[PDB]
Amino acid sequence: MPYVSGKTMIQQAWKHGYAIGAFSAHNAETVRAILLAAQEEQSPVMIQVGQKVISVMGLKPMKEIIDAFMHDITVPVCIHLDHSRSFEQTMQAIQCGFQSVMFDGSHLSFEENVRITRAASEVAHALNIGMEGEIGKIGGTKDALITSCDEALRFSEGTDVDYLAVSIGTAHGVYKQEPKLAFGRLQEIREIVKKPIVLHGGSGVPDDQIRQAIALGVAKVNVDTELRQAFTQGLCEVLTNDPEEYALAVSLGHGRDVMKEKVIEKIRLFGSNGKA
Amino acid sequence: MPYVSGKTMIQQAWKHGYAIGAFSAHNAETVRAILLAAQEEQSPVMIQVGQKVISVMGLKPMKEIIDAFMHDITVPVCIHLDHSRSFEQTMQAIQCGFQSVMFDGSHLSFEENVRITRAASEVAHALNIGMEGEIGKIGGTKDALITSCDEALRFSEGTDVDYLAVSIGTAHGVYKQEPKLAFGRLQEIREIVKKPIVLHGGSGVPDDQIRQAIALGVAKVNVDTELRQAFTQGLCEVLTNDPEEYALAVSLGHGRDVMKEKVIEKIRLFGSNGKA
Amino acid sequence: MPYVSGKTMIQQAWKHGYAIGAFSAHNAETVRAILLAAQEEQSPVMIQVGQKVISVMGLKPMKEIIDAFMHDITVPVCIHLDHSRSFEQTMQAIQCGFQSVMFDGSHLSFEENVRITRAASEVAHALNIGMEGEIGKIGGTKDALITSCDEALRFSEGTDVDYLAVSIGTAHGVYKQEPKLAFGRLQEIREIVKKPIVLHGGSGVPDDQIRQAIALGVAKVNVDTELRQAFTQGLCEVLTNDPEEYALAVSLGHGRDVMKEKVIEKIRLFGSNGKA
Amino acid sequence: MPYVSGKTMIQQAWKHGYAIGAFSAHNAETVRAILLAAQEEQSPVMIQVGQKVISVMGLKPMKEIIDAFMHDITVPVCIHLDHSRSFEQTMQAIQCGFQSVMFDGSHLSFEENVRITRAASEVAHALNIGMEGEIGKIGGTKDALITSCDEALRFSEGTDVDYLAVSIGTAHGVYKQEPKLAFGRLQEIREIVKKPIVLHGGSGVPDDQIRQAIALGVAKVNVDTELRQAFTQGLCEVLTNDPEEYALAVSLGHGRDVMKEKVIEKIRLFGSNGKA
Ligand SMILES: [Zn+2]
Ligand SMILES: [Zn+2]
Ligand SMILES: [Zn+2]
Ligand SMILES: [Zn+2]
Ligand SMILES: [Zn+2]
Ligand SMILES: [Zn+2]
Ligand SMILES: [Zn+2]
Ligand SMILES: [Zn+2]
Repeated sequence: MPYVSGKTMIQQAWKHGYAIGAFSAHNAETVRAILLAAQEEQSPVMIQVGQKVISVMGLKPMKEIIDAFMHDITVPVCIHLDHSRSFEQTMQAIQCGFQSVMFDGSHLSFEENVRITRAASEVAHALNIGMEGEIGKIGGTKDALITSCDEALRFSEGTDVDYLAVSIGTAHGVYKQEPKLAFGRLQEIREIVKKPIVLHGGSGVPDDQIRQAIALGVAKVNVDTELRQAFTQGLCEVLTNDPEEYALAVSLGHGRDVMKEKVIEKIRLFGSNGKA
Repeated sequence: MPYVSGKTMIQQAWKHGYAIGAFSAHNAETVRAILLAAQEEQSPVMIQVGQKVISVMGLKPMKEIIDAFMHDITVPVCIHLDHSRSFEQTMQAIQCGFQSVMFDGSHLSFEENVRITRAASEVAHALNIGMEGEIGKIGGTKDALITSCDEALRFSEGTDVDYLAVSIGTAHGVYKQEPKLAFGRLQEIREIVKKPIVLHGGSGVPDDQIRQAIALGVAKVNVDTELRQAFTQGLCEVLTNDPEEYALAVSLGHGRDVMKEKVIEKIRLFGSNGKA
Repeated sequence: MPYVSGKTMIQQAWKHGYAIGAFSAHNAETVRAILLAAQEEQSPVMIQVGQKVISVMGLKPMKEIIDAFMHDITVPVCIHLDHSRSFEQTMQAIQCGFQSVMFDGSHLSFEENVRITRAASEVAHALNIGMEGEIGKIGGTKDALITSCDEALRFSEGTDVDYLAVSIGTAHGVYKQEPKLAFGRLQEIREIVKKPIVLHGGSGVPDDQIRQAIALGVAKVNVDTELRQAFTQGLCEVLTNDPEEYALAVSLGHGRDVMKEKVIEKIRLFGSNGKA
Repeated sequence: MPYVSGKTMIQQAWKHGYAIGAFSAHNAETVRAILLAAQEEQSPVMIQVGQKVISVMGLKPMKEIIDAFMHDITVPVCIHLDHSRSFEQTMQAIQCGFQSVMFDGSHLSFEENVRITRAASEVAHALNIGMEGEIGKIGGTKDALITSCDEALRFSEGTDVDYLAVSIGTAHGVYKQEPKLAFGRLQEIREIVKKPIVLHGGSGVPDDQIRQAIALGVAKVNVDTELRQAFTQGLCEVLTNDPEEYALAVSLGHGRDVMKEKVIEKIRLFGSNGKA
């Protein structure tokens, strides 16, 4: 019921200078952890369904699991398809009522990225769905080559995405060496592109930086690994202290609770607590 | 879609001398493990939703998770409420379309057990739902006091349950000492009561015995702990060999696969493989 | 979404001295007419699904049609099964989420009426569903024999229904001769039984009387025929003025609008306008 | 459940030389009439939801009403959006799971018609949905100007529609003067375009012609008015013979039955009877 468009949700966050957390879920406990956190914090949230889980559980199943856990949830929730490299898949998530989608054409040429992102964005706008795209390949944890201020402009204008993902120092996974953001590029994009920014790979970015990025117009911070670290630090404590504990409400329940904490941390860091 | 009444499903198993496995699920992977096994084995199955999971996830959520994973499932599935000690809860599961239910009044006097089991059985029959009850307190892992052949008769006649759970040597949890069934009582009940029997606490019963029990009219064997042992032997192998593995598709995916095996084992032991 | 228990809805009406209209629907337009009226009048309402429509369209279909028209409806709606003479049917409507039900055992002996009404009421209370029963056969349009004040008491106490239907001068269909209510019996029942009353066959009762009955504790007034008169006075005006008008949005659309008026009339007469 | 893609359904009809009837529904009875006919005739069918009903009942409601009446239906059904002049509306029907859609750009220039039809067709193909478009304005009941064989080719190639609607002598409504088809154009299109054809305004086309058109590659015949004529010839017989008949199961029930006949007529004429 309290499913809110992602255009609406990112825009509000932007206008009022907070970022919304995009928390990747992989199963039931994780979905619930996320929804519990947000509710306890009176915070709007995005649940992210990404390519990894999609291959395990499936698109449609995972939407339905999220739907199942929304009964006592009064705060704004938006379901987001992450890193879709397929128009069909983008079209599928729309069809089962995702409230936001991201078509990632970063591995395609400028022309082709733009052509498909636009096609998917036209559909999303038609049905009131937040639309994300990416310009600039974001890696996964050796000179340097970031995203142009101009590339961004043209991409944004050509695709009419609601929120733009740029490559700006983040990467996917447990960071080897503390990275550093191009706060400068962010400044320029803020002024040129006049659109909210998405930071991929915010797991492992120092808090200082995150809040600095949110100040330069970042309104969506994706969180995946940090949450799985926490969930796994839970499974472990229990499982390596007592391996003969067979109650999944404890072993994975403690995985959940610890991950619930991690979300609340991030909600606060992003400053959305209070904002429902 | 392929949800089949539990009256129908246990009766067929009984008539044709196999037992259906009642596999307790606690989350998504577990639900899927069960459904994968059954499908690979062309076997009808029961998914059990019991009081423990209900307190974690909820009745309605867990039914909806099962529904979500039924898209590619062609074999007969029945959803079973386990060990309900409440009429309201029994009525709730009916309302969201469980295909079987068990009201456990074993902790109530004969009169009160019968009165409520009957009330719930009247509702279940009305909407074509398999109905289970229990006479005789089944423990959880010191002289002896089993279920009377006559108690059984009166209980069965008074309640009109479809399948009867009797206390006959089983118990809930990791068995301390290899138990032994009253195959004799089973013989008498088979002849007197003329109704299928449910064996609670079949996790840890030697195979020989299980097949012997299925021969004396057991048509439903409940499996919970053994499945969680397996799922936890999975989480562990991965997690204690590599604690920095943060991919839940691996750590809990291997929990799933190992548990998928355990189900298939039991399906075969119970002899339902082939029977869709 | 805005589906409200009928125990809650009739009780509020009772406490605050208004009656809720129970409007029988037979198809889409009729369902919508009812929902449109109520919404325009900020009034809680009951949609009644009765034995006639059930035989045409079915229980489950008609609930789903009502569900389909609830998208823009913000006021309290309750779906009511009317004149069910079957436990199975009563149990079916519960299972697909009716918010009120009536088991009519008026054609059964006191003992049997009470036994089944009680059984159904136990289920309804369990799942928070308004429960209605009837004592005294209400006819369908020649000395006299109404409902006892004492019969009512015992019936009410034995069944624990939320709202009681008594035979008090009403009848089903286009009234041959202006009838007259036993306002006296109503007075006694009000004081003895301490429970809301349902008036069957309020189509064709003079307004004066209706408001008088609502004053003596009637909180539910059933409306069926008057609504079908109106809907048919619509189909006719159009169809007999222009028989070659083939647009169902006009011929049956005007059936709808005229019936929308009739509802609003009744909402006002019953005094629920404003009460959401 | 037995909802079948319209690409699949029209193609089979084409390959095997029958046409599928596209029957416009406006309410419950009409939906049911259609589904009853088809089922009695073991025939695949298309239910059409068009702009008129959409303004009365709404897209999403009408899909849900059709869903509600599909419980006992074993034959192939496809839900078709008719004469959509909006991308948003086309995208909406996809989102609630129509199995076929028609974007009508006949009132747009060649370039713009093609551009939007293509955009919608790309989405439809992505989610396995039959796609229809129109080249050549089809009127609604004075020299002559039909559809070019070449216009058709280019349109078809540019849009990749599954089935093409051409202007070929039909028109919407009660035909003033018996029209005549360009069977010749049909011949040419059959050979050039290699795609199934849709005949709009088949209500009032002599049977001879219909079967002749089906022979030249027409695989979809739209029926609306004839069905409403019949439904209204029903309402009338009853209503003008007895105006004081207030039972909607009779007055509109007889509207239904008569319309059920009309469908069966057409199913046979189109030759789909038997083909499930
Ligand atoms: Zn990313
Ligand atoms: Zn990325
Ligand atoms: Zn047990
Ligand atoms: Zn037990
Ligand atoms: Zn009545
Ligand atoms: Zn009555
Ligand atoms: Zn047309
Ligand atoms: Zn047309």
